[PDB]
Amino acid sequence: NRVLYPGTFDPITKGHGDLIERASRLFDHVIIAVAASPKKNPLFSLEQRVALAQEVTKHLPNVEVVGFSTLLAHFVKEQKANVFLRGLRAVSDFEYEFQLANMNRQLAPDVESMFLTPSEKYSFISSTLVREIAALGGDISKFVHPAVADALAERFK
Amino acid sequence: NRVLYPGTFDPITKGHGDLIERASRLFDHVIIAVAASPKKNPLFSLEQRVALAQEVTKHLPNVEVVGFSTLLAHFVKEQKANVFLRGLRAVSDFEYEFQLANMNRQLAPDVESMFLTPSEKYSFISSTLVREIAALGGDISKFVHPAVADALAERFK
Amino acid sequence: MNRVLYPGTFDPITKGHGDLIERASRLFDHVIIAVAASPKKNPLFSLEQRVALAQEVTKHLPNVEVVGFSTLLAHFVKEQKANVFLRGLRAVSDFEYEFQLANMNRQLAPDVESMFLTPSEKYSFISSTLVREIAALGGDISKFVHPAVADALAERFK
Ligand SMILES: Nc1ncnc2c1ncn2[C@@H]1O[C@H](COP(=O)(O)OP(=O)(O)NP(=O)(O)O)[C@@H](O)[C@H]1O
Ligand SMILES: Nc1ncnc2c1ncn2[C@@H]1O[C@H](COP(=O)(O)OP(=O)(O)NP(=O)(O)O)[C@@H](O)[C@H]1O
Ligand SMILES: Nc1ncnc2c1ncn2[C@@H]1O[C@H](COP(=O)(O)OP(=O)(O)NP(=O)(O)O)[C@@H](O)[C@H]1O
Repeated sequence: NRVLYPGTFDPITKGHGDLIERASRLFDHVIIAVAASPKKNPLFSLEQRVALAQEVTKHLPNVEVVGFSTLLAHFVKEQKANVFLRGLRAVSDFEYEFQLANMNRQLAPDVESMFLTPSEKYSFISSTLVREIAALGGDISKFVHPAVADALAERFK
Repeated sequence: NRVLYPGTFDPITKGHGDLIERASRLFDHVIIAVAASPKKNPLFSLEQRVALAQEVTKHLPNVEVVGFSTLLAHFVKEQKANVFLRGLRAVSDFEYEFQLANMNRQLAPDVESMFLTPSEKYSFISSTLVREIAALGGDISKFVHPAVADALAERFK
Repeated sequence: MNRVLYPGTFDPITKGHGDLIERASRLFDHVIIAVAASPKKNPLFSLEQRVALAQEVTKHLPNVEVVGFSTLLAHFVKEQKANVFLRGLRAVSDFEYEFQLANMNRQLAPDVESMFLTPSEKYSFISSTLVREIAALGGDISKFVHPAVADALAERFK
């Protein structure tokens, strides 16, 4: 089993990292697929986001980070993954993932879509929230890895 | 009864199409009112979206297609329609249509708001999803009419 | 003893906002309307204008003040020494976003409470986004907004 965890990860947070720790324990191979997502004007470049996700995850031997800008249903076949991993924090996540799962079932029928929910300690962590707090000088050290905090710190001065 | 089905239809999809076939069977006159929707930066122009919706409903005699860029509560009067038709796919749709209907009740008190839910076969189909998949060269033929599929294909080349 | 801070974008302030302000003024000693600059929303009215509009609609309430701000809300509520946030819940969407924002503020401002009101069903559907879109198309929005705000929309789209 090779699982693919796709997202924008702008930047990667302790919310993502918890899911990755749990996936790392359940599957033989975990690939973090950082989506380019140019139409979201991500705060960080694809290169940095890949780099932060690597730094935050280097300590896990069966976890890899890779960037992509193609259709997710195509990229998963290029990585030879048979499982999608997504996280569910709230009903808006569930609805969207529910629809995307039915959709990817059409585009990539041999790929399962599976979901995890967060630990209550990380259920509320948003990348949009971390970005908006850091841009106004709020402390985001409780929601991200130190390297990411350091990155946010540098990015806004 | 003259029912008015307003939407952005960017582009019209098999989910829209299912609701229209079912409405045409239920009401004497069905108008598809295509909204300009400038705040949505539509992939297609209002003219193309009208042409597409008309092409897809060509075979239904009690169905007409019209473009409009005015307030919906004014346009429905200009069309002398007494019923709104809207679709409900998910809690997100339900919330929004619920708010829009109490709002249209103030602006157009003589117009009913009514809802259909999609066949499970088209429940997951989103216009936004169709657009984002076509933009990355994923096959979207199962979610749209052949003319619409061609129109997406041409739109990114 | 209780100083409550109601933060929002207020673009523009609405009768839905107004009901909550009315109900809160009856409930707390001091009510502060904190209007966020919200540049990331490309607001229709300027901060200066939104503040002024929010003031005109609230002048009849003595324990209510209006102030604009563009700093972090969790810093700003401390700066106002307010001990409770007021937010409104109209629908599941508000509830999710507010639930997530309250847990986040609990981390940034642990001694500030987050509390919620739900709208009277007569203002349940009123949105600033809705009022703006209707006015921009010349609809009558007088039932959703105070006369000063209605006038402000009409002129802004002319
Ligand atoms: N704190 C979290 N806990 C559990 N799952 C999460 C969490 N944050 C993000 N995710 C999930 O993991 C995936 C990747 O997240 P990501 O794409 O970076 O965020 P996003 O959906 O674009 N929105 P945002 O986090 O608000 O910027 C999403 O499917 C999310 O459902
Ligand atoms: N597959 C579908 N089945 C039933 N109703 C739908 C479907 N797709 C869209 N609608 C409904 O038909 C109406 C017009 O939709 P429309 O404005 O074109 O899409 P939208 O509002 O942009 N949503 P989205 O599909 O996320 O792009 C709305 O009432 C919708 O909820
Ligand atoms: N009619 C209303 N009734 C009760 N609370 C409301 C109402 N409208 C807005 N609010 C709440 O008051 C707060 C401030 O709102 P604000 O951000 O300025 O508008 P908004 O939430 O962006 N509305 P909209 O832009 O139309 O989606 C939020 O917690 C809102 O959910």
